Amino acid sequence: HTEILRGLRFTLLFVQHVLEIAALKGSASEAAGGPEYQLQESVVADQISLLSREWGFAEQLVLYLKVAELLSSGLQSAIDQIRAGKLCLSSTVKQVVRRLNELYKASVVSCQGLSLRLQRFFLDKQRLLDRIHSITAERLIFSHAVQMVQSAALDEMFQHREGCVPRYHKALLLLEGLQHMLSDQADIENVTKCKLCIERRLSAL
Amino acid sequence: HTEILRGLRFTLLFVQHVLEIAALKGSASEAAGGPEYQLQESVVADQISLLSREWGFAEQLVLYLKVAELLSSGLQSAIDQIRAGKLCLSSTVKQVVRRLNELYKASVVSCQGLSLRLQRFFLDKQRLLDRIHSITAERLIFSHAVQMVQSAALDEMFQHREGCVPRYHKALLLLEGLQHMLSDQADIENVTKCKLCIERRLSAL
Amino acid sequence: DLGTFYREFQNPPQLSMAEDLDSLPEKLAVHEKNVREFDAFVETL
Amino acid sequence: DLGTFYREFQNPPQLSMAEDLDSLPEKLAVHEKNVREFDAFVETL
Amino acid sequence: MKLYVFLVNTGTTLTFDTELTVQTVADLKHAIQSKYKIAIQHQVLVVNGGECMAADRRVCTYSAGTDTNPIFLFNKEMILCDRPPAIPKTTFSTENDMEIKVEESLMMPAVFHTVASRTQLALEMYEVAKKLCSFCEGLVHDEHLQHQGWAAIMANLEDCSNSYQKLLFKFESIYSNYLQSIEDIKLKLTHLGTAVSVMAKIPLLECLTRHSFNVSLLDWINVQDRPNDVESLVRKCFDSMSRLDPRIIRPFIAECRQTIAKLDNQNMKAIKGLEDRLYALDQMIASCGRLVNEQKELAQGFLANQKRAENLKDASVLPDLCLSHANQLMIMLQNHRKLLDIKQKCTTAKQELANNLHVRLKWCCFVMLHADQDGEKLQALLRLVIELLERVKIVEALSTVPQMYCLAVVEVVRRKMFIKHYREWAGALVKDGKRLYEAEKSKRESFGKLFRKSFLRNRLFRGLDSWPPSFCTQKPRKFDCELPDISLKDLQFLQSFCPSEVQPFL
Amino acid sequence: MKLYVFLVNTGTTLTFDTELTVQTVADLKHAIQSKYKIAIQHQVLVVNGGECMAADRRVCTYSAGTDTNPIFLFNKEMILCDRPPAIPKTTFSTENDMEIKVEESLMMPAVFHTVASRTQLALEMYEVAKKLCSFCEGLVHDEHLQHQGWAAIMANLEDCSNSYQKLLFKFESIYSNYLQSIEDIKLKLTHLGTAVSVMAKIPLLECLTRHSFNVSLLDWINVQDRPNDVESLVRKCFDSMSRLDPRIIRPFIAECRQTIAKLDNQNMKAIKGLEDRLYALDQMIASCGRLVNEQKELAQGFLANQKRAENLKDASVLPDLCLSHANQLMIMLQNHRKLLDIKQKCTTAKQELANNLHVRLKWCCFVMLHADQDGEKLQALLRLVIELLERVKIVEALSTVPQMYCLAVVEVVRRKMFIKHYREWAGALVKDGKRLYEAEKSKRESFGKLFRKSFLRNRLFRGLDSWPPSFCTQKPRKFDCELPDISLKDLQ
Repeated sequence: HTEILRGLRFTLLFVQHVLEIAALKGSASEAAGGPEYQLQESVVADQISLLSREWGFAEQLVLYLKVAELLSSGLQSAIDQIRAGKLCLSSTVKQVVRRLNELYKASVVSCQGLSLRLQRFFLDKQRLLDRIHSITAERLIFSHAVQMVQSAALDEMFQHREGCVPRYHKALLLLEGLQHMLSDQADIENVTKCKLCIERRLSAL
Repeated sequence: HTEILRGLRFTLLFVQHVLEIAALKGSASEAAGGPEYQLQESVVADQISLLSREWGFAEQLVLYLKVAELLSSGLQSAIDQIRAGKLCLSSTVKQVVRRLNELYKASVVSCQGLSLRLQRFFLDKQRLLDRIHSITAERLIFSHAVQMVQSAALDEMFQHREGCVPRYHKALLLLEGLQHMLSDQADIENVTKCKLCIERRLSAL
Repeated sequence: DLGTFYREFQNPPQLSMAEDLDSLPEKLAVHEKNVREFDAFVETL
Repeated sequence: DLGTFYREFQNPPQLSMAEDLDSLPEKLAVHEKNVREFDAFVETL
Repeated sequence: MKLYVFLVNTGTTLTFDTELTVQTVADLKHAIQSKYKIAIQHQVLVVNGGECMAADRRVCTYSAGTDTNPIFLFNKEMILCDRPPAIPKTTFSTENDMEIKVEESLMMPAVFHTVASRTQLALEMYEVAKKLCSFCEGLVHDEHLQHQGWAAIMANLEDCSNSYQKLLFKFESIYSNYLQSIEDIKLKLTHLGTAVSVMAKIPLLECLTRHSFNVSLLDWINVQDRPNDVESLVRKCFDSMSRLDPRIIRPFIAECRQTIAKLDNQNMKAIKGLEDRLYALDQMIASCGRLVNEQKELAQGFLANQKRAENLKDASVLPDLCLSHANQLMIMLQNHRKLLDIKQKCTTAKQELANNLHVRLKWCCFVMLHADQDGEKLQALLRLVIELLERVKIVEALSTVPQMYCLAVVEVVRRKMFIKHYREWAGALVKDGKRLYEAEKSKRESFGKLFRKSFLRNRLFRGLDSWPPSFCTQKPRKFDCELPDISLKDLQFLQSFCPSEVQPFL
Repeated sequence: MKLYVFLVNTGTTLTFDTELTVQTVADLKHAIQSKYKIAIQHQVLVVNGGECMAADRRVCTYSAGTDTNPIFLFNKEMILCDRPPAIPKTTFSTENDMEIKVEESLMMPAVFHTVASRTQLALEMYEVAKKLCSFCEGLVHDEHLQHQGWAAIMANLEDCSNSYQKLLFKFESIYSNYLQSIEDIKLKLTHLGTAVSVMAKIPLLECLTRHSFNVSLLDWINVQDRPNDVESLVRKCFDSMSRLDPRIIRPFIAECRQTIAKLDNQNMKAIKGLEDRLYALDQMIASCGRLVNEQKELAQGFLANQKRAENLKDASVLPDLCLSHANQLMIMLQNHRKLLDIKQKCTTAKQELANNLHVRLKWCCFVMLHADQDGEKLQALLRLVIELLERVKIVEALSTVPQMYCLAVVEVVRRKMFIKHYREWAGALVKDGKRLYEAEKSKRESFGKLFRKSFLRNRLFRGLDSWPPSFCTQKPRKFDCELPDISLKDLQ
């Protein structure tokens, strides 16, 4: 037990959480208002975050692609070892690993189905689509998730709402896990600060 | 030093000679000289010479001023004079200088009249002379000494052996007053050296 | 307690997208094939 | 020598003027008045 | 010189070594560790005037404190709750034991030496109580530094109260932030149509995007950075608007009121009143020491007993006088009984003051918790307001940009075209000037060779001696030379095809 | 070391300190003047190919006055003259007058001086005879060195004739160009007055202001120099024409002008028949030396004759006290004078031949003096003729007045007019340009200064980031570019 497949399942839960953040990004973000707020956002914020926001949806589809690829990459090692059998083989994480693999299949399907029109989308100002230089599909909605966590914690430290450290962990600790994706990089430790905050906040949770 | 003796009593003769050096003594390049000279163009040469008939006359007036300025005081001193030269009776030696001195009034007269008559024309010359640098035209004495040595050395051949040696001796005698006009620090000494060369030529003449 | 850090966590640190996007289809189909192999192993599993 | 004389000089050339010596009429009249002593000259001396 | 802290919050004044004269405040907390948990996380350690410093500071970076100067700690890290250490010193029943010893053990008076020893032993007890009194004086200084720390904390509070007023400024800003929010929504409402204008971005441009289609270069650059949100960031804007709801001000206002109450400080001043009396208590204790010195004189008097015990050569009265001296010293020790009595009484009152101070420090830290937590929270709200301003500003900026950058481009295009026109005109005039300059130079050369053949013209000619200024003849450069690319003209044409903000761009 | 070689010019020996190289050639004249009466102007001799030397500095620079330099020059101390002596030999006649064994024994028994005789007095006589022979050898050598000097003199004469040829080539011009000058100077004398009149016709008021008022321009030209005449060039040209009379055109006006043609050339230069006779003289000397070397000994063989007499030891040696026993030595006792005279014959012959050589040297020195210091007059005269050609050229500069003044006036006027018009138009155009600069560019600059942060970044609204070039908007300079104070109207 506690094998490469198990680590892959943990990182796969993290990937699923990040993919859920992405799913909200897929023209589906909502329920961020919480307490009584500037309800006028009904049209204003709607247009602001929807009317021309397909860049985020594309970032989310590419993120789904990245998730499927990462699942395949972890599998090519873990399953190879399991067939080789260097581990204990005392547990049944294999069916769950298969479920994660099917999830990767679905995620890749989503990425391709999106790409069907995202080809012409990227064709719109393709040179502009280029010159991104630094980029990270995770960060694309990680900024949004961190902003949402910030709103929750603004409600929290002033007690305008209640929740748990895990509420932010769903993305911050998601980044904490699978840290190789944030290990040895320019923006390394992508959620280290939120993780440090959640460490203390665990008690209040 | 014979100021009250013969060495200066005869100096009136040298003064008169220097006066003559210009008086009816306007030199020019149109001078023929030598054994002979072609007169086929002598008319135009004299024309070029006399195209400034009064200009040389004015230069002569300026030169004569150099002796006339002292001649005025000599006339002033013609009364109550003191001398002690010997070998004379009834101040005959005094008369030796005073007879020549008796023409000092006419000397001033000529030093004026060599340019005075055409006063209106002299105004234009003065109009020229106003910003024209002055020139003590008496410097032509050095030119006379140079021309004397030059004749004595390089006149056309077949002349006699004496060779106008007395003329160059008189030129050498310029030191008796030809340097009364204005020049540089030692231009008078330079003219005296020219006189020395002319005297050497006279000895050779 | 957590507010001391909440001060620090204000804004998130930052990080040729068209070219990478164009080149992606190879890695995508590669993921598809690795998934097929994974399905093979799972059926074996 | 005559050659030495020409060596000393073969043929060297001749070398605010309205007021540099304009005082001429002054001494001129001075002499015109002074000539009276010689004009008289009752006895030579 | 440098010295250790008073351990003020409880009060355990002590000195330190020479190293601390320049050892940093970090080294200060190190010394705090050196004999205690005093390195722990804590409320504040402070000097006269109130330091509440931090480890980074060098020794001189903070104000001085010494075995005669004020610097100490007043924080929960020692005794987070009331923790009155009791009387370390010995009780005085030995004197009560000595009371018996004088009362009865002075028996067998014929042993004058032993009686004197008892008196000396009584004198021993005297000096002992003297030490006790000194310790009392220590307690006095303890109360001193105690009030000192109380004041230091007070200072902190005022600094917090200063921070409180800073939060108040925020509040005025927050209300202004509430007030400015009145049109900020309209500003966001306008930002809706502004992002609409960003849509249908300049269909062409100088060099299109120039690499630094439906991907609006407006919205594109609106994605030109990693972690921010385009089109006024309204998902965050309404969120912060909630983060600054009137209810927050009300909870914030209540926090402010409590902070004012957190400074009520009624106990502190009232304790001082007692301390003022307790200061007079110190005076009385000083008097106690005075009587102690009196007891010393008694020992000085008692010394005379052992003295006269030797070589007197007189009657038995001297032996009797010691018994009389014994009674005298006994009454002395009775006064001393009252003395040590009031002494320990003072010690008790001292502990009591310490306890009142314990309650004090409790409430003080509570504010230093309740307020200070709320205080930093207010600081956060302040930065949040700064954001509520700056982000809205940027939103309005991009809004104008929907007009601004477009009109700027149109102006640049028209200027570039007319600049080409004017550059052509200026160059043509420059070419004509070069032609005339060549004419002048030709006159110069011709009539100068002629002048080289003129008649002594140096004084005899002028005017054409040179030529008029041919300088500034090389043709001009391009007006608006380095301009962004000409497809801006195509953008100007395309303005109609993207008429979302047509008038302003025109 | 000093030169054992003697002075050829005098054909005699002398001496001086070897460090004389620093002494000047004129200092060399002073040295040869303290005695022998040289002078700073003593002879027509020159250095090298007929020219003067740099005598002022150390004569070593001109290779004169050196330790290896005995006296040699035109040899003016005597006009082909000297005092050639001959060998005195009466001393030998005294020896011949007493040519016998001495009377110190006076016909005593022959044991008297049986190991001594008159050989030494005979030896003294013969050795002195050989001494006179070598003396004649040296004297002949002296005459030969004199011949070498005479050759050097003929060479100097050739160099002089070369200088003469150069001066004649000048004279060719100083004839042909002088003949060409027969027209130029006359015209230079001709039109100069007309030019001076034309110049004085319009003396500019600018010229009146020039020295900073009317004045005579030609005189202003004339008096421009103190000695210059408004027809000085014309006067000098006419004077040169006067000096260009036919007697100057004579083929030997300077008698040298044909003396060099005839004597120093044209088969009259006898130097062609010079050197070989000097060689013939050296041959005569060598033959004399061949005859006279070791000859006194050849006659007086005392060394062997001593033993010869010893072997003789005549039992009747009475007649042997006379020349009969002393044979050829006794012959030498009277022949020494004859040999001395024979040597003196060739010696004085050499001296007289040198006199004849110096005579022909003076014969050429005739045409020499005709050239040196006589035709050199014509030489400087031709230099003057060249100066006269330059004066004619200057006369043309006077002729340059008639068109030069009008050209200067017209060109300056038109140039000032064009300059004024162009500067005014340039200022006006620069003004219109600055007006455009304001109206469009400065307004745009203000709008852009406002446009600070109009977009979140500079490139976002990139465009018209600056104004046009704005060059050429400043004012032009001053018309006519600060000409001289001559006013064109004052010229007008």
